[PDB]
Amino acid sequence: MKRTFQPSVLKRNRSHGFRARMATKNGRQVLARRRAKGRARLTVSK
Amino acid sequence: AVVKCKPTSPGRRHVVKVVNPELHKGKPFAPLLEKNSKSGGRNNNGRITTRHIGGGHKQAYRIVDFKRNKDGIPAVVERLEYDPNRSANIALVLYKDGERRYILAPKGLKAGDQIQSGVDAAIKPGNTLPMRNIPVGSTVHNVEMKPGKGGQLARSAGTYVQIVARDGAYVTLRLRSGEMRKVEADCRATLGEVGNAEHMLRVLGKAGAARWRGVRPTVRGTAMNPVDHPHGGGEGRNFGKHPVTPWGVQTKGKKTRSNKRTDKFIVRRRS
RNA sequence: CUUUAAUGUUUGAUGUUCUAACGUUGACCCGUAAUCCGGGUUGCGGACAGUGUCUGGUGGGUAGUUUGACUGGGGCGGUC
RNA sequence: AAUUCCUUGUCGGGUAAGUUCCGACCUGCACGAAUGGCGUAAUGAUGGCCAGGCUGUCUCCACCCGAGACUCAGUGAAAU
RNA sequence: GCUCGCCGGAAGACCAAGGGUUCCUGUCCAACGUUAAUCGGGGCAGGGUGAGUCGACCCCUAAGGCGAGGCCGAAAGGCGUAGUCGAUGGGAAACAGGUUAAUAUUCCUGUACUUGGUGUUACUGCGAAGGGGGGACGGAGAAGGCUAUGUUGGCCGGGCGACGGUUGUCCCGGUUUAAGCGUGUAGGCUGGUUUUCCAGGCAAAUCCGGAAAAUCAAGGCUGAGGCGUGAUGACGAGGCACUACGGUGCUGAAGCAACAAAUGCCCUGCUUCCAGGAAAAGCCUCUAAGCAUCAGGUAACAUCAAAUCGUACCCCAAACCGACACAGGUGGUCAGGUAGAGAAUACCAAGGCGCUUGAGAGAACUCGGGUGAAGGAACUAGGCAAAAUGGUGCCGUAACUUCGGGAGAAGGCACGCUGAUAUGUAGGUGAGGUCCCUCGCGGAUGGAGCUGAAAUCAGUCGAAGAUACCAGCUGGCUGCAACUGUUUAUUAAAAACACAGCACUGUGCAAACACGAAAGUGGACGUAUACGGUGUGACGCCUGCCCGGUGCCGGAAGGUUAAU
RNA sequence: AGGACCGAACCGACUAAUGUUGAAAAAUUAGCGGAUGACUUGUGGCUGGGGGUGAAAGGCCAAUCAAACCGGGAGAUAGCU
RNA sequence: CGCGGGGUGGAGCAGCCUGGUAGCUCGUCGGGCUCAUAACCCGAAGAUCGUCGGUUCAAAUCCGGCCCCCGCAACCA
RNA sequence: GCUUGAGUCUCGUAGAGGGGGGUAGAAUUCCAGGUGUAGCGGUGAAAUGCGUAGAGAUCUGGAGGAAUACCGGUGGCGAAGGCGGCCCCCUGGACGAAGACUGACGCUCAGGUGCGAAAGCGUGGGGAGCAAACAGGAUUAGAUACCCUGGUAGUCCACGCC
Repeated sequence: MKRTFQPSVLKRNRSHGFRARMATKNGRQVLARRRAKGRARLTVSK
Repeated sequence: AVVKCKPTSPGRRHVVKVVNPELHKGKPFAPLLEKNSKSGGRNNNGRITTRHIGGGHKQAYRIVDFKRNKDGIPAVVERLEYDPNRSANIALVLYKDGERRYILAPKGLKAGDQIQSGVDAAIKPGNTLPMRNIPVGSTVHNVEMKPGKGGQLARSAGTYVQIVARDGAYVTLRLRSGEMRKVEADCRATLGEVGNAEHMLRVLGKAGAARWRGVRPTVRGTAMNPVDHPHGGGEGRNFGKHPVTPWGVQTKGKKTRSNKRTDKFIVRRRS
């Protein structure tokens, strides 16, 4: 049957994309937490 | 007029269309036509502030004139458009100077009729003049609450406010709800009851009819669970809770009216 | 002191009137290529309205909780 | 009776035989009028019952065609 | 390589989405592949994606987002004006042919088209964030005109044939060609032209609207397709030739007609109904600010430019989403032949496949199917499941009814092939010829050719002619819900929910009510024939009694009564 | 004309059988209901946790829902194994 | 079976929970009224409290038991 | 063919004839307000009811609906049903006078068609007064009635039935 993941690169970047994260203070706080964890893939991107 | 449909199919059996042949079946006058997007009953926050409404057939907002600011310019009527946004049909008036505007159509109105605004015009139907100049007891519509505001009272089809008495700048009115209410004498009012009185006789017929009217299903509280509505629950149609809106305010008999500052203008209340 | 008689005077409650506070999801002008907002003029209200603090009422709309034990399984009954 | 406990109520009809079905009786444990009452054509992957046609559903299984089961070679799990 | 079998409205052929090198060539077989494996969507090297015209970028907005100021909010921040983003929509332009192991509307050949820039020449008032026009829009239906496309004939080339006949009423194949440019057709819309005036188009306007006359009646716009040109070119069945024998080189027949025919096109049409049917730019036009010798615009001519990114490959699947090379899921486009109402079904073409374990044996038992004496629900909780019915025309058709139904009620009959009627009819199409013309893509008369039902009659074959696949079981009494619909994705599809209708009640507009501690939005750019809530649930006949209890409404005299 | 009739695509899920360490964490095969509308579907938006949305089942909200998931309070607390 | 409620002239009800004189309406009998009956008017009789015991000076009133009547409960697998 | 039947034409006359649209005055009720104080209303008698929360009585203003006083007359008109304020609009029939004209064109009428009080019904208005149903109070042996205090459909309007 139809699975829950039905990818669309546009909708993906609009949502979890870098700029989307830079919008709200909360988003920027996410990026703070990820750099602190030293994670290579900060956000998914082209 | 009223025309009952033949029962060839269910959901057609009970339909009663209101044909109005004296009405322009072509396209409306484009320059006066701005878009109106559906709200879906959802505000800025995106929440659904008003239930039910949503969906339904698309429609464009005609710009109907209300202020009737033009004075002393005679105006030949042209054709009676259908206005989906309202209940009453709207005439496409043509002033002598070439500008056109839509206006709500009074009962006695026909194509090619002469009608004028301003303090002079006449007591002929369709004329918009300040109520201080209007004879007592006469029937009027599109009354304004305040001068220049546009028009408020009596716009729905077949409705008409009836002037009752004058006193100073105030003038009493019998609103269609039976509520007596004072207004300022200088407010404009158009003569004659609004047309399309047969609007109420329509019986839509099938369920789908309401759907493209923009309406959606109204679920009874008793059907919902106790968490969703103040009613609801019980094993087999129990009830016994005093009737209330979903938000717990008492319905059926509760008074909700309280503006204080508008109280002075009212005289009799509705009954 | 009985009763309150008139006047004066302090305060209290009504009623009518006024406008300058305040309101204006009334009109019109400017900022301004702008249905926002502010400013200005004017009409409409007008000491109400409305907001703050205190206060009585109402309030399962919402929240936190309680709702015993014995018991020839428990519940009901009975009992402490 | 989607409501009736005693109840397979009583009578009729239906069947060789009918705790169900249809029509009535009213003794309504505990129907009932917009938490609607009573009828209702048409509609229903709805509930109950009867009949015709039809048949391996059955009396009562029998044979046949393919896929596995079985044997060889290769690969090679699991729950416990 | 030969044969066989399967799909063919797909199990073919293009794309988007999404993957991200899986494509191709060599090489390798450890691992991966449910076996082996010389093979691969696996390992390892190398190659491969060419654009002014396709798409994106770009211009313009929709829903919606962000939002200078601003309003509001303990802070965070919320809302929102100007603005600025945002395609799923709108906006200039290209086709055919050849070519590579892998790309091509991108390369090459041939022939085109657009928008800018710059210049030259000739003319000329040009110019907005402003005005107007245009762009710019629903559904349903009806045909008519065409084309794709196909069939047959003719034409051209080949064949005369493994076992009877087969040089002929015979067999097999091929018979294709665009965009652009010219012509403006069927067909649709519209009365045009000049003059005169203005309470309008936040200012003006020579445009737009409106009002008067005068004047001719056509003029104008849109428009599929056809016919020319493009094209004495290409393409081309096959032959001529070798060939690393994979293929390349060389040459080249005919290339028409009739008919049928769309769901494609004219048709952003027409008719009709109501539920009453995006915005903005590009485009055209009008002037203002302005500048007029300028500048700037218009036409012609030349000339430059058209950047940057995607382009391979899969794409109903072994490459996407399902942990898998997983009987699942996923949008758009094309859609041939015979029979058929048909995109169903059956058999085929192009085209692609035989589903990564096989080989035997022919027990029980299970799965998926076929058949059955005689009886025919006796089985069983229950006719569950099977079986049966099943088409097209004609006959005929009940209770009941809201007069539409019920109804495809029920129940019947006919049905193939051949001949004649008619060496194929009625019908459709429409040639030649001839007639007429405001003369062409014209109009009449004309009937050649082609296509072609259905019926009656006669005859004929089978046990059986809707012979296949395909393709209703029917009737009666009754409950409940009026109906179509919706519902527990993953054990409940119903009598539940909705529903049109009815009633009560609220709300006079800065409405009630809701979301938000506020601003503010929705309600509604609506106004009591409206809008919110609650209950009942079409239609018909109806809706009785109780205000004690509880709740609401109305009234304030008196008692009680908070802060103060 | 029609929330008309029959009936493919398309959407749905009524009955039965198989499957139940499946081919598959709800499918297959045979039949079945709707199929011009209260239809269906693509792209893109908006609504959020005591909240959303709901033709109402306490259904759905990333295989999880009488209160999502993730981190933090936190080594919660457990007269109980 | 568990609990609760009741039994009173001829009928229906009080009075019992507040052990110290048993009432109300109807019915019955009697006299009037009327031609007569009904209605109406005036009078009178009528129980000794389901029932066997206890308790008390005294029990229809309190207590227990027994016989009927009445209502609720009689459940979860 | 004729004109005495029947019919048309001319001037008129009377009339609650019909339909439509306006308008007035008296009164009832309702509302707001003043004065004023203990009863009012009702009945065979009472009671319910209303009323010290200020009734009724009284006066001023206002709002509404319906019906239309005396005129009104075994008067008039109309086929019948029926029709009563005043006023306009549209219109029917009758009658009289004098002639003129046509020339039996007439009478009745099954079936048919139309009109048809009140009540009733359907949709939508309106709602004073009155009032089935209903409620309470009395009367009575009982009183599902008569009487009293209330009161819904209805009565009124438009359009359809009957």
